[PDB]
Parts: sequence; structure tokens; C-alpha cells
Amino acid sequence: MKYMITSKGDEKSDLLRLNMIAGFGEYDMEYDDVEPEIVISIGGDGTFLSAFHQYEERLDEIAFIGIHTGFYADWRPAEADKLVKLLAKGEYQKVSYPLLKTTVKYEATYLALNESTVKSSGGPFVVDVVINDIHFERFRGDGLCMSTPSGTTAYNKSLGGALMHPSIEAMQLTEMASINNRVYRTIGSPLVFPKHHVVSLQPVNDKDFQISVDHLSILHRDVQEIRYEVSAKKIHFARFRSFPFWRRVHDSFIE
Amino acid sequence: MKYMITSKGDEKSDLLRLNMIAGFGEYDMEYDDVEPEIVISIGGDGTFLSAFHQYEERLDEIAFIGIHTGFYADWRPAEADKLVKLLAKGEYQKVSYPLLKTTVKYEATYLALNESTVKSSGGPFVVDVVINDIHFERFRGDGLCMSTPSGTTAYNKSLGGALMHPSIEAMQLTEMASINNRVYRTIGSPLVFPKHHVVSLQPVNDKDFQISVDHLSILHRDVQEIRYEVSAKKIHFARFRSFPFWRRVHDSFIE
Amino acid sequence: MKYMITSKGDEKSDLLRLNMIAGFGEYDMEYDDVEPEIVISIGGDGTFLSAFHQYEERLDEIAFIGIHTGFYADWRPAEADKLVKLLAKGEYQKVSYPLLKTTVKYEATYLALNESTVKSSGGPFVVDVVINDIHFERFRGDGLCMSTPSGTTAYNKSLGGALMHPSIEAMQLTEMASINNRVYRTIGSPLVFPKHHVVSLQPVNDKDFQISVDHLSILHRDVQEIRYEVSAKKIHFARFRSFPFWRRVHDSFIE
Amino acid sequence: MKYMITSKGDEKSDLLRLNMIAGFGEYDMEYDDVEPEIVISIGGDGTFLSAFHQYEERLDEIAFIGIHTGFYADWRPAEADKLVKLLAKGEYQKVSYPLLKTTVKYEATYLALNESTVKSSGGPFVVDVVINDIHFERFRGDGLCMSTPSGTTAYNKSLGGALMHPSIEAMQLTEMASINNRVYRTIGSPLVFPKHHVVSLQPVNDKDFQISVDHLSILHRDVQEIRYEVSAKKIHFARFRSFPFWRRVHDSFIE
Ligand SMILES: NC(=O)c1ccc[n+]([C@@H]2O[C@H](COP(=O)([O-])OP(=O)(O)OC[C@H]3O[C@@H](n4cnc5c(N)ncnc54)[C@H](O)[C@@H]3O)[C@@H](O)[C@H]2O)c1
Ligand SMILES: NC(=O)c1ccc[n+]([C@@H]2O[C@H](COP(=O)([O-])OP(=O)(O)OC[C@H]3O[C@@H](n4cnc5c(N)ncnc54)[C@H](O)[C@@H]3O)[C@@H](O)[C@H]2O)c1
Ligand SMILES: NC(=O)c1ccc[n+]([C@@H]2O[C@H](COP(=O)([O-])OP(=O)(O)OC[C@H]3O[C@@H](n4cnc5c(N)ncnc54)[C@H](O)[C@@H]3O)[C@@H](O)[C@H]2O)c1
Ligand SMILES: NC(=O)c1ccc[n+]([C@@H]2O[C@H](COP(=O)([O-])OP(=O)(O)OC[C@H]3O[C@@H](n4cnc5c(N)ncnc54)[C@H](O)[C@@H]3O)[C@@H](O)[C@H]2O)c1
Repeated sequence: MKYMITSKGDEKSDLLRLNMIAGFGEYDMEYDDVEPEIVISIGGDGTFLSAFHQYEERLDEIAFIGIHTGFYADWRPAEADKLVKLLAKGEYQKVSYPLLKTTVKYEATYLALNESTVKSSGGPFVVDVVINDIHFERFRGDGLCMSTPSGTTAYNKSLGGALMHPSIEAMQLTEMASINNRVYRTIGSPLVFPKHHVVSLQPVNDKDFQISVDHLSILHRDVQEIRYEVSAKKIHFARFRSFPFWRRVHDSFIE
Repeated sequence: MKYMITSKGDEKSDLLRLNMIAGFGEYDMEYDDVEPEIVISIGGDGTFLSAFHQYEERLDEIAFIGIHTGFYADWRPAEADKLVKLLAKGEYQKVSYPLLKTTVKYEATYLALNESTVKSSGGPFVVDVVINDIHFERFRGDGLCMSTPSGTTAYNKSLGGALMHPSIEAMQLTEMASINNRVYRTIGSPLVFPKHHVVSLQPVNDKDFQISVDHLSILHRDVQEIRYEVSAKKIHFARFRSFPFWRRVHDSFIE
Repeated sequence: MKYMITSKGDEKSDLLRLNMIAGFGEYDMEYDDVEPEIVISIGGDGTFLSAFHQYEERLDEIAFIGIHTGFYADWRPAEADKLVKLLAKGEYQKVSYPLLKTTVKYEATYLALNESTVKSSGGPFVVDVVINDIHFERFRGDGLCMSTPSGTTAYNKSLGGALMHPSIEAMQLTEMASINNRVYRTIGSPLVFPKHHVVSLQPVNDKDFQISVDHLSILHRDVQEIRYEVSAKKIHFARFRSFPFWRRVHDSFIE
Repeated sequence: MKYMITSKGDEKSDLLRLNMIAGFGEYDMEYDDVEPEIVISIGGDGTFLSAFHQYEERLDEIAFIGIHTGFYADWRPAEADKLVKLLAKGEYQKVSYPLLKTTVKYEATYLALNESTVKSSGGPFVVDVVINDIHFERFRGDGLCMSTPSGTTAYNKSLGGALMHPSIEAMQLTEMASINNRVYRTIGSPLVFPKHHVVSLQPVNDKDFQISVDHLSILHRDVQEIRYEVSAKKIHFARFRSFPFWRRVHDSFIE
């Protein structure tokens, strides 16, 4: 089947990609970076994120695999030949993780695999947080982060967020340095939203925001609304062997 | 239909219960505290918790309503006559929240509407946390809290936990004063588990634990295992009008 | 004695300043915004911060008073005539709060009354934290905040910092969204440093930083070192009546 | 000079103590556990805490040394012979850390080297926090912890407290699972108090408290007041070589 391999671009990753390409050549197994059914990323989570964003229009057609030279991998370099062989035989099942939809109105829509965050253009950050049309809080602070379940181990975690198992179709909102006093009040806790709940951020002053979607960070001017919802689209991973999310978490954070 | 009313036992709550009983007398609408289809609690969340635990064997037969003299209410005293009338007409729909199953092996099983917590008998607290048979961490600290989604606003919140919408069938584990240094390591983040994930606590030293289930707190001796799972049983509420969970959260925590 | 009055610039503050100027005219009591012995700020803490930075070269000659139209005030508008009279009689004692020295080497030196923070130019933020020449941690995250004792109620608080009584000559370092995993480690706790302890931040990648000092925020390029120490200089307040720091904290945060 | 050695009581610690006693026998250097000038603790911080509490009446006469078989040590077993020799020559300087005074009125007074905490007898915990006679907050939650500067790395840290350098004569109050909503309010931040500030805890309901002082935990009945102040007494350590507090912190928490 059709496949491609992205690389981090250092000497180790490129050489490992070339050797895999040669290994796939022994099967067949066409290399195609236009319309692949399998996308292999060799590098770190940054590389994997770039891979995902490179093919975010063909998510329903692709299964992703990651090699870690690393949360979204999966595979070590020395196991790469085993991977070539298993991938060749099609000895794998597919696992789907939920994604986050960000809509910015002035409409621009973005997909996040990890999170989408909002900060001012610098800038005291003040927004009204509206949940399913109900005014929930006026947030004052450094910014806000909306994470997918697989993103919960990333920026979310650093902000005091809960780790959520990715079989849960949800998104989680965390505060960055919220101001709380006698006058200003936020909830001061992460919030976990189900699919079909809509969280809207509305400007108070100040309509210019620095908006991130995974690695991408761009200044948006004249914003009327930032809207979050769990996406209808999912990312598919190829697997291969049991590597439970909680084991993956243990390995990345405990030992 | 059959109904009963529990009261906090102060003068305001009892008098309000008597007046409701008289109001229900005008319809019919039998009072029955043995096998009711409707349980009305007048007091605070403590009263509501007692009401739930009083009828935890007939959860699939009962719809609960709360009057707040108050997170699980619902109703103010001055609206009580409206409630009598709407309840009388059956002008209501049913909402279900998920519950937590606690199993203690030496088997004793408990249902929690809010949370189940574990602390030592005093006592350095040290347990191994096992998730679906995988050893995740050795927890050292003051204790652990496992919360339902509606419990997330209670003890969970105080411990840095996320608020979860109760349409999500999950349970959330929070740490109490975890010790983290060069030698001792916990995840240091709340964890959100889906239905059918099992979290087991296993003793390291020390087999005596103070175990709470909502209001109930009992010392357990010679414990082999404490097991958490999202219950197959649900609590049903009667509603009546739109009062969204996030609005309820706003009202209790923001203003 | 010589005095000046700064104003927030809204209609209420200007009018209140004019009336005070007229009140001081009845005594004498020269207005002098070049070399004042007394600086009155009418507005909020922003106004007070601007006032402090306007005269940071004559700190040892000035006593500051704040009117709140407000943590650094002190006075309500309706009490302004009492203030004019007490100030006129010299019926006041002086209270001194410690300040923070920031040195940026490529040397630029800054004084902070609240805090000095560091973030990347955008930018993954990674610095080595060196304490009295000992390499303490490599910090990865969003940034760092170094606060004076009176700043502890501001940005510091939002970041999980302790509130310190300003009779303690210290500075306190807080983390912004620190990354902690199996590979990356920070202390994950605020740190309180005495006078004569030096905290140095050293670049790892990346030598461009966005550095804040109270309200001022500027991008610094080609940085070799950022150095923090409790300053030898102090801010003096005029007081007037007992208004204890902990009472001030209660009033701003509790009720 | 007069000395004694406490041991953890395992085979390694006892044998190491015997060998040190023999080493000291070669000098002289009388062993005296009644009125020693030097107290050596071999074990962990628990052993060191027991050593401190064993001689808390002769603190102004004793210098403490710790051997770690370990925050309050100082020394590894393999260095013990070097210690015997340096101690013998008197090649050491003295470092003093501040302590906490706890007073319980119904007066019982306790000294803490680490912390003094308060929880209910089980028991919703509710107390009024009074600072220098001013009513600061009504605390509702699991309990409170008051830490010395050297205790800041212990229970304090686990509760989100700041690490304070022990050259600062202070005490720090941290919350255990504080309840904060629309009705109930705490400061939600650690508080750092200078010497001569008095923090008083006053019962609201409920006059029975479980009070800890380092390792000691006792139920107190019919309490009118719990009073905290930085003690006039200090603990003295013998040193020997440079081992800075921040280095000690690095070694215990970073690597
Ligand atoms: N303070 C913070 O936690 C912080 C700040 C900014 C960005 N980020 C993260 O960086 C990501 C993208 O940046 P980049 O990779 O281009 O460079 P980067 O250096 O900013 O982030 C990469 C680091 O984050 C880790 N990471 C990425 N996804 C993860 C996941 N889901 N779980 C655990 N760790 C994960 C990577 O392994 C790597 O260590 C963003 O999606 C965001 O999550 C984190
Ligand atoms: N530090 C803490 O947050 C803490 C400590 C112990 C117990 N608790 C809570 O107390 C509950 C039962 O105790 P009790 O009611 O018999 O007496 P209690 O005084 O210990 O708790 C009652 C308080 O908790 C509130 N509460 C109960 N359920 C809630 C919910 N789901 N969301 C928000 N607030 C809620 C009540 O309104 C009331 O203010 C437990 O289920 C536990 O959640 C909390
Ligand atoms: N997330 C945050 O807490 C955050 C983010 C950026 C800046 N700041 C603060 O803003 C200050 C200066 O900004 P500005 O005033 O020009 O505009 P600003 O809007 O960014 O900050 C002003 C707000 O902070 C409050 N404040 C200032 N000093 C305080 C103090 N010591 N204690 C308690 N509250 C205090 C003011 O009363 C006002 O509500 C900085 O010194 C920094 O402390 C805070
Ligand atoms: N969640 C918690 O952090 C927690 C809970 C209860 C007690 N404690 C601590 O335990 C201490 C006494 O108990 P124990 O030693 O008899 O048995 P213990 O097991 O309860 O505590 C001993 C542990 O705490 C560490 N410790 C002691 N003092 C320390 C210090 N100042 N800095 C860093 N770590 C330190 C020890 O090295 C050891 O790992 C108390 O003083 C309290 O600080 C901590």
C-alpha cells in the first residue's frame, strides 16, 4: 500500500528513513507523499505534529505511525526493521483519538491534535467565556488552553490540567495565570467538555489575539469570537502491539 | 404516584416538608418512604447525599429532587408550591448522572454519588496504583480521592481536580499532598478514567485504611485491594426546567 | 513641603487632584513635580507603579501615598480632604518596602516594585537557573517571575506563589507552566531568596527574551545573563493610620 | 568534648555507630547521652527529628550532625571516619536554623523543626485564622500546616508551599484542600510570616483537633486556641564543608 516517511532532518533520522524506504522496496508498497494511506514520522512529537498537519485533509484515509529518535511514538530506531515487516504484512489494528476544532471569526478553522491556546497581542488578556450560549466567567490572566485528550499530557499538564484517556471524546480548558481577587473571579479549575458542547471566547477590550494550534502560532486581528468544539474528524494510528495510554503515560512521566 | 420527603431536621425544613405533604394530599399521590418513585430532599447536599444512600437499592426506580434551604438542588423554598403542582402533573423529564463503584477486598461494595477517598489509619499512606493490571505508580502522600462527574465540584475541586460534565461516564483520581522527590514519584496530575477502566489500590506496608464514600467514613482493617470503576447504575433526577450543569457551576462558584 | 500629584487621567481623578492642589494651596506646601518629597498617586496600582517609576532616582528622598478611585492605596476619594490636612500637619510615619534589582547583560539595570518576569521572544523558553554560582535547574516552560514581597499579591499570586510580609527582605521566584517529565525537571515550587542571594538566568539556545519590569515589557536581544537580587534601595510610604499588610490582603482578596 | 550517637536501629546504622564510638575512643571525647555538646544521628530525617526532640531542652548547648544511610544529612556512611577525625579536631563552624513555637490553649507548648499541622478529629475542619489580632479568614478544608524554613522542603512542599532559605526567620502557612465557593473563601495561597507575627487558630464548632508537631501526632480536646510564632530558640548544626541549602535542595529534588 501507499506510504510516506517524514523525518526530523538530522543525520540519524534521514538515514533511518532511507533504510526503511529500502526495506519497503523489498515489498511493494509504493512511496507516495501526495496520497499515502500510511504516514511514518521519524523524530519527536514536533515531527509527528508536522506530519499530522501536513495531511490533515486526508485524516480519514491515513493511519499514522511514529518512530522516536517522544509521546506519540510507538517505535525505537532499532525496531524499525520489525515495523517494516509488520506494516508489510498488514498485521495491525487501528486506534482513533479525538481532535479539537478551533473557529476564529472576524471564519478561519483549525484542527489541533494537541491543543489550541489564546493569549493577548500584549496586551492584558480579558475574555468572556460562554458555554453553550451561557455567560460563564470573565477571564483575566495570561491566557487559556483548550486541549484534546492526547494533548492532556502536553501544555495542559503544565497548566495543572487532568490527564484524560483518549477513548473519551472531550476537550479540556485550562487557565494560564488567572487573576482572582474580590473583584475578578474565575473558576480556577480545569473544565472538561463533552462532544457537542461549544465554548466561545469573546473579547472585552482588545480584539487582537495570539492564537496557537499545536506548533503554529499566529496573531489574529479584529476577532469577534473564538469557538471550541470536539471535532467530527479523528486521527488514526496503526498498532501492532499493546501499548496502553496509561503505560505510555507511565513511561513518559514516572520511569 | 408514590413519593417521600426527607428533611434536614431544622424548623424551616420540617415545616416546608409538612406543607408539601399537605399540597400533595390535594392530588394523589401517596406518601411512601418504603418504595417511593420520587424522593424529595429538603436541606443541603448532605441531606441529598443521605437521601441517595437511603434508597441506593432502588436507584433504577426513583427520580430525585432537591430543595435548597446547595449544589444538587434545583429548588428554593418559595418555589415549593410550583414544584408540588408540576410534580403532580408529571411535567418533567429525567436526567441521569454516572456513579462510582468502590470494592474493598480483605468483598464490600459501596456506591458513591460524590467520591470515595482513601487515607491511612495514621499512618504514612503508601499504595501501589494499578490501572487495568498495569503498575502505574507507587503513591506516597496523605491520600487519594476518586470522584464521579457530579462530585468534581466537591472534594475533587479542592484537590486541584477538573470539573467534568456529567454526560461523560468517567471517574477522576486526585492526589492529596503527594510526596515527590528524587526517589519518590507520582504523576502529580489528576487522571480521568473511562467506563470499564479499573483502578486498583494495593497496600505496600500497612493494610489498614480510612475509607470514605460520600459522608460515610470507616476504618478498614486487613485490606488486600481497593478497586474503582464507573458503576453500571445511575442516579436519576426529575427536571422541570433548564438548569444546565455549567450554569449550576457558575451559580455555586462565580456569582 | 514639596509635593506632586499624578492622576489616572479620567474625569474623577483629575478633578480630585485639582481639589487637593487647592487644599494644599491653603497650607504651603509648594507643588513641585521635579524634586518632590511627597508623591500622591490618584488612580489604581498602575498609576501608582507609573508614579514610582517616574521618581525611581529619588526614592530615598520621597514618601509615596496612593488614592484609590487598589492594592497600594491607602485612601478613598471621600477621605482626600483628611489626607490634605494630615499631610499638611506632618502627622505621619514612614514605612519601607524592599525592591528587586534586575540586571541584564549582553549591562542594563531595572528596579521593580512588583516583579520582573522573563519569557522567550516566541520561542520555546529554556534557561539555566544558577543560584550563588551553583547550577540549580534547567527551566523549560513559558517563563519565570521574580517578585518583591509587595508584588507577591500580584502576578506571583496568580502563578501559585506565597504571599510574603514586606518586612521580610526577600524575592520570590515562580514558574510559568514548567515542563516536567522523565527527562525535563524543575523544582515545581516557588523559591524564596534572602538579601545577598543572587539568582542568574543563563540562555541555553535562544538568547532573545521578552523581559518585564512591572508595567514595562521590552524585547532584549543577545542576552548573556539575567541577574536578580534584592535591591539596596527601598520605597517609602507615608502613613497616617494603622493599615496592616494582612488587613490589606484580607480587604483585596477575602472581602 | 561530650557527644552521643542515635541510630535508626537497623544493622547498618548500629554497626556504623559502634565503629564511630570506637573511633572517638581513640580521641577523647567522652560519650554522654545525658548532657552532650554534639548529637550525631545515623538514619534518615525521622531519626534526625527524634534526635532533635530528644534534646530540645538543650538546643543552645548542642550542635547536630546527620549521617544518611536524607534532607538533614550532611554525611554518607563511607565518610564517617573523616567526620570522626574532623569532629575530633574541632574543625567546624556552626549554622543556625529558625524553629516554630506552637501553643495550645484549653497551655501546652511544642517546638517544631519541620512543621506543626492541624486537622479535625473527624470532623469537618473549620477554624478562624487570626493574624496579630485581626480576623483574616474562616478556613474550611482538610487542615492547615505551619512550617519552618527547613520544613519547607517537607510537608509544606507537598501542599504547594514555597521553599524558603533558612537564613530567613519566618514561618509559612499552607492550606490542605481548602473549600472555596460563592459562600466559603480562603486566600488560596501560602502565607509567609516574619518573626513576632502571631497566627492564631480559633475553633468555630468543634473544639477537638488532631495536632502534629513533626512526627508526633496527638488528639487535643476542648481547645480554645492554637497559636503559632517563630521561636526564640534555634537549632545548631556542625559544618565542616560548604553544602549550601540550595545545593541540598537540588540534590534532594532535581538529581
Ligand atoms: N509549558 C508548556 O507545556 C508548553 C509551552 C509551549 C508549547 N508546549 C507544547 O509544545 C507543542 C508543540 O511544540 P513543538 O513540539 O513544535 O516544540 P516544543 O519544544 O515547544 O514542544 C515539544 C515538547 O513537548 C512534548 N510533547 C508534544 N506533544 C506531547 C504530548 N501530547 N504529550 C506529552 N508531551 C508532548 C515533546 O515531546 C517535546 O518534549 C504544543 O503542542 C504544546 O503542547 C508546551
Ligand atoms: N476539602 C474538601 O473539599 C472536603 C473535605 C471533606 C469532605 N468534603 C465533601 O463533603 C461531602 C459530604 O459531606 P457532608 O455534606 O456530609 O458534610 P461536609 O460539611 O463535609 O460537606 C458539605 C459541603 O460540601 C458541599 N457539597 C457536597 N456535594 C457537593 C458537590 N457535588 N459539589 C459542590 N459542593 C458539594 C455542600 O454544599 C457543603 O457546603 C463529601 O461528599 C465531600 O465531597 C469536602
Ligand atoms: N496573570 C497575572 O497576575 C498578570 C499578568 C500580567 C501582569 N500582571 C500584573 O500587572 C502589573 C502591572 O500592570 P498594570 O497595572 O500596568 O496593568 P494590568 O492590568 O496588567 O495590572 C493591573 C491589575 O493588577 C493589580 N495589581 C497591581 N499591583 C498589585 C499588587 N502588588 N497586589 C495585588 N494586585 C496588584 C491592579 O490592582 C490591577 O487590578 C504587574 O506588576 C503584574 O504584577 C499580572
Ligand atoms: N504529604 C506529605 O509531605 C507528608 C505527610 C505526612 C508527614 N510528612 C512529613 O514527615 C515528617 C516526619 O515524619 P517521619 O520522618 O517520622 O516519617 P514520614 O514517612 O511520614 O516522613 C519521612 C519522609 O519525609 C522526608 N523529610 C523529613 N523532613 C524533611 C525535610 N525537611 N525536607 C525534605 N524531606 C523531609 C524524609 O526524608 C522521608 O522521606 C514530618 O515532619 C512531615 O514533614 C509529609
